[PDB]
Amino acid sequence: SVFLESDLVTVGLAVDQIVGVDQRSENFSVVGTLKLSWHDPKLGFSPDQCGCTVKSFEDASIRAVAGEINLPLPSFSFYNQ
Amino acid sequence: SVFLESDLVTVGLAVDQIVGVDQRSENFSVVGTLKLSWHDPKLGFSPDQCGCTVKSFEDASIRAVAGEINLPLPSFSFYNQ
Amino acid sequence: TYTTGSFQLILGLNAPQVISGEGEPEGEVFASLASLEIKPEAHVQELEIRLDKDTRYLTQHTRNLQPGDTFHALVEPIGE
Repeated sequence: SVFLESDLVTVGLAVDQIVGVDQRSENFSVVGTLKLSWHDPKLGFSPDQCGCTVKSFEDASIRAVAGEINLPLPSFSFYNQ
Repeated sequence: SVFLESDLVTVGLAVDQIVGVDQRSENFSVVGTLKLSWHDPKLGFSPDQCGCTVKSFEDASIRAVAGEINLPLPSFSFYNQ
Repeated sequence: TYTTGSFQLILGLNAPQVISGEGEPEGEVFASLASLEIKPEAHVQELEIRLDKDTRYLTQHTRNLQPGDTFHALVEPIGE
């Protein structure tokens, strides 16, 4: 591999319930779940410095975590939110 | 030029959808896109100090960026917001 | 599985302080890289790039190079 390759991301989405449709303002609301997964060696760590196999971040967006750890992460958004 | 000059700004706006009109309170709501462009040599930088060709700021208003970088920028507002 | 990463290696000769892991360099060298006696295979990639009016500057990052390796590059315009 001379030069570089883009990081591959797996995505999935599920719809649980349609909770409303607005026919005059032309919008609808939905409840569901989103999941992302990717592989990046720059995020790897050595267990002996923490004694753990899983490192976790909670109640934060991808942009916030990327800013805190100073590494590029695949942030996303809803286009018509 | 002996005298100082004003910086030239290019502006554009598009309307996507009219989403509501209130006939008693006399107001309306709209969804669209806005774009600005200008040229300022004081914002220029040298690529060899960052290894990048584009420097970006996200999720911030023009006033916040101007306050952070300590340079005057063309802030704007909606008159009848 | 195997593992990947960077490492720091400290070698000593008749220097018992090395096993503490804090040996500072001293004396005259005694060991050298073995690969500097040989050479490996080649990797080639070709890409097409365009410089627009507002995109006249472009940069690309390369993978890590091991000691002793060589790098070559060339650019040829499509037309005039």
